[PDB]
Amino acid sequence: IDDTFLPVPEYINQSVPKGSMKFVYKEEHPFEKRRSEGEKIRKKYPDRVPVIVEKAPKARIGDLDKKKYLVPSDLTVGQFYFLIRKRIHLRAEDALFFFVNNVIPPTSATMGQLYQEHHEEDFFLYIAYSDESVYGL
Ligand SMILES: [Cl-]
Repeated sequence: IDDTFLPVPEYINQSVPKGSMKFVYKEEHPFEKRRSEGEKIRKKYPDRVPVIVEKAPKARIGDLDKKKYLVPSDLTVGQFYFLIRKRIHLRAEDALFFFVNNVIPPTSATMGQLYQEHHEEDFFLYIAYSDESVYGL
């Protein structure tokens, strides 16, 4: 963009609050250890994306046993909703919301698309989940 204008998307890859979200996994694993494992795992399973899934702050919902997932890039957000919903025995009337950088990702996006836009410097994609549709509420 030197003869044309480069636009900025709306509410897509923004992270206005909290910046990069706070995660217990980051506090418990130092950065260089995470980055080293992220690089190696992207080379070993290039068709899969490493995802960290943790409960959002103030969320009222069952905790997740395993937080480290290796997800096929072609998998959509909706299928990931389906998978996480089963692992915590969510009832039919229980809601489930994902947040990536304090933003709800489109249900029709693939995990590879989210990875490319939101992966952090350790080569991991971080997803928080909640029973509420607003992060931290
Ligand atoms: Cl990808």
